Amino acid sequence: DLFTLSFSPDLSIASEAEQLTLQSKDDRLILEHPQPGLRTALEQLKQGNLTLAQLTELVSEQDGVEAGITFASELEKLVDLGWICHSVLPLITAIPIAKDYELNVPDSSWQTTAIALSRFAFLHQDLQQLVLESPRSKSKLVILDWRVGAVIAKLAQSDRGFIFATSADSLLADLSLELEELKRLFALLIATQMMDLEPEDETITQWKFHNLLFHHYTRLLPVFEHRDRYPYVKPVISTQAIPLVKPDLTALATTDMTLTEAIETRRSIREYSDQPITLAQLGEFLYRCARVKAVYTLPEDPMQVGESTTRPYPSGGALYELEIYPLVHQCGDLAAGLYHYQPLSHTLHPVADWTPEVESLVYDAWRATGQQSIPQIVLIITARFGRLFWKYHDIAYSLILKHVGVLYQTFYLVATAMQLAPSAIGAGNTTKFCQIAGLNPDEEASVGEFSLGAAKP
Amino acid sequence: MLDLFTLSFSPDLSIASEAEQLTLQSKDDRLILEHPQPGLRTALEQLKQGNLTLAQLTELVSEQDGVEAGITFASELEKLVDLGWICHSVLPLITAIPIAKDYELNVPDSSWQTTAIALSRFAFLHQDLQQLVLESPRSKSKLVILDWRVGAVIAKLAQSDRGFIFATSADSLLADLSLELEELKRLFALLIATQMMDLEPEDETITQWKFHNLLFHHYTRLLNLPVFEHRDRYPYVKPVISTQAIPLVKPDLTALATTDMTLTEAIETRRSIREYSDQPITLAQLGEFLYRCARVKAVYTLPEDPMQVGESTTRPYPSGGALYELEIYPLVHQCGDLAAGLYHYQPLSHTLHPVADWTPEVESLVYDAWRATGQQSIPQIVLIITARFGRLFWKYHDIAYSLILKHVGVLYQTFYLVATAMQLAPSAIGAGNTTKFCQIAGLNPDEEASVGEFSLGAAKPQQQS
Ligand SMILES: Cc1cc2nc3c(=O)[nH]c(=O)nc-3n(C[C@H](O)[C@H](O)[C@H](O)COP(=O)(O)O)c2cc1C
Ligand SMILES: Cc1cc2nc3c(=O)[nH]c(=O)nc-3n(C[C@H](O)[C@H](O)[C@H](O)COP(=O)(O)O)c2cc1C
Repeated sequence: DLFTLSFSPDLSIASEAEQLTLQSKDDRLILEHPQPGLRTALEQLKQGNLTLAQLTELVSEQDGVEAGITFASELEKLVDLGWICHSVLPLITAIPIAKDYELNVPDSSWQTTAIALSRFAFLHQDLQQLVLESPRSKSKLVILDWRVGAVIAKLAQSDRGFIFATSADSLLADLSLELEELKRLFALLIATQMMDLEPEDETITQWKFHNLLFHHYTRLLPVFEHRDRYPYVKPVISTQAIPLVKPDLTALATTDMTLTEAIETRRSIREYSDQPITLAQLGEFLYRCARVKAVYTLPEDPMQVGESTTRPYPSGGALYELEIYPLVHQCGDLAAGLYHYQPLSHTLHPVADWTPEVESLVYDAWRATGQQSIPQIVLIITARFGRLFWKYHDIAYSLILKHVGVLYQTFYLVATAMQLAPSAIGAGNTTKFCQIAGLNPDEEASVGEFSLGAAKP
Repeated sequence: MLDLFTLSFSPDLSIASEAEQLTLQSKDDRLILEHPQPGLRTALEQLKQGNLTLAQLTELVSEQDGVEAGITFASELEKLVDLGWICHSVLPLITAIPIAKDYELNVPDSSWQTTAIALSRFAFLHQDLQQLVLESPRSKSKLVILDWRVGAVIAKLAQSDRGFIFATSADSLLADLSLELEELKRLFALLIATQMMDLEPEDETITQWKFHNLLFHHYTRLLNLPVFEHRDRYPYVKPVISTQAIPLVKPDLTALATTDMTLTEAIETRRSIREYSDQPITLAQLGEFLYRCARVKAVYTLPEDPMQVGESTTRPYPSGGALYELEIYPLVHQCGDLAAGLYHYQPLSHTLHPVADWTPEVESLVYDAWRATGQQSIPQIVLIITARFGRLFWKYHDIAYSLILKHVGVLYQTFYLVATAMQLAPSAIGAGNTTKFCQIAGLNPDEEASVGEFSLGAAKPQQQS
């Protein structure tokens, strides 16, 4: 009914003696002794030349009408699972990217109604194809003919109200497209949620493109090839090393504030004592929150991770990709500047001294925290992306941000148990930070911030 | 270079013309010219129109104010290029618009024509206002596509193999589309100068990034106060979903303040536990757990917020802007005094509310959690965390969703530590299908959606000595 059907590229088709197996990651379909007409039709689906009506004829022609009716019936189950692509050749191919899949071809009325390309639709290069995608679609459209890119260019260039009945004459003149191809193309674009039929929205207005795209893509064995580039702790930045104090955790296991007290007492504190936080306090704080407790090689892993660490917080895949850079404006036995915390040696390493660039990071934290007392220490959290990205496809960055939160709450509770003044910070300029430190922004970048000062009695 | 392209003022720039002064104005910078001479004024007007070259603009100034004034004009104009005030165009094809200060366009060496190149994987086309725009998180420019023939060129570039060499492949582009070789060379020079092309066709530590991750990172890691206009639509707690309400137990927190596990013990003992006891977690345990982690402790109106937030709550975890946009849906496969199904936790009344009973759809959410935690024991309870986006999006521009995800983490660690103090079996779950969940519950995915998951069962006691 209107499109050429074909199998998803994600689908694999193991053909053998006696059996035919159709296979995705999720689902498996075995056909034992499939009849010639059905086999012929399954081959033409792999080619992609044909309509449902034509595929049904192939089955019936050899296996009879009941077999063909069964085939069409059972084939729409596979459409639901996202196994069937719909194409308008030679222009475009819709590929499902989700289960529970459906294409409602719209009413003829669309031709006289004002429409527009969705503000969430975008074109980009996927592998060796141009693809049209949207966080609002269950499909990605592979652009086969460059003349489709010309059509989208004109749609985006049009005014708010593009009406196909009055504006299609331009598209058909300059580009050598027939009216029936162009009508089928628009029907697919509407069916795959790339078009707006109401130019107005209601609770979709509130979303920004980059947020909805990220949410969509993250809410659906690999080898650690670059293990030597992204080791379990970062290679030392500076030859200067300031050793930090180590508290007696066995003593604290019985002496420390209770978990219930820590949770119920926890506040964000932005006003500080005149006496800055001490180096001894910073040292105890970091040991309790972020140290390397052990180093182990997992004896089995086929992913070839090599060495990994255990730390005082949980972390997706283990791996522990975050680093901590204490930016010191005021501290006990510490000159002002940017440091890097080294969690295995339990040491600080100077990264940069107090310049105008480093001061503006402290100003941003101060401004972000309501201008309610000059920061003493700001902990800038960074992520070494290569430590995690190899393992996680689309969810790596969403894991990282949940790790920042995991760390924030750990900082909050330990700070509360030490009578320090904690506050998370929502924003920060990563390009400014990457420039101050030595960092390639693609390799490592700030993803979180946390202010820490001495609290008043 | 300013000679290879035609010049215009950024659309973000505004030009207040008055009897004796001329003011050029962005959000950041302000330039006042007192008694500017006719030739300079004429040239500044044509920059606002666009479509003239540096050479032509210099002629306009010189024609009326003399050659020295024109030389001065061209010299001083490259200061404005640095501030992001000047667009560079290859008419009638494309116009590069700066989106950042400290702006520079290094037109590449002729060598690019014989070198293998490719469109950046981070370059993307989308509809901005009434134009098609090419953008990248790796660029300081956005290119407005003026001619559809540029979209055809990009379509072919993306369709090409790893190694597209202009010297050997440009013949196709020039044949089918009516473009001249000099237009096409200028276009490619601009695309290279604005970071839309790769000259090392292989990358190094940029390969590892997926488009949606790099875009989100760049936009979230970069004025009058906003108003909470839809406060009534997004109140401090969600309106009750079901009439059935199962009340939950409330522990003595004053007693726990002294009797509970220490914070150090909780942190040092915390483990992810995926294997469970035969006895499922009880309703009394679930109730104590949620009270300690996620209840509304107080309701207050802030007496002088100008943002008109109205009522807000305090809870056992911190939250960006306060506001507390998250909800918790306990999905119960096995529990003490609770039939299997999906519930919603109500943090002010401290009650559970049935959302959906045990269907094949609800079972597949439990299967996904089981599969995600290694298939190491059937889940007992899975806590699905959701976000009511309108509670937060009004206040935060580009960072709202990154705050939400940090809140999920904040909650995960709170769940982990309390579970550890209660001797329960906790584990965070990295992924989950929001569409499937939104369908099972009653939810519009644009209004509210799952953003986190956490499994919780009864732990074994067990030994090792
Ligand atoms: C954000 C986040 C997501 C996680 N996702 C999963 C998951 O999908 N599956 C799983 O088995 N464990 C998950 N975990 C638990 C980690 O795998 C665990 O912290 C680590 O592998 C081992 O540390 P632990 O045993 O000290 O918790 C997650 C943890 C965090 C912080
Ligand atoms: C992810 C996150 C980001 C935050 N960002 C900021 C911030 O930018 N500025 C600020 O003053 N407080 C920030 N906070 C602290 C909250 O404002 C605070 O938790 C809440 O306003 C008051 O609750 P509390 O005093 O119990 O923490 C943040 C908290 C979290 C969890």
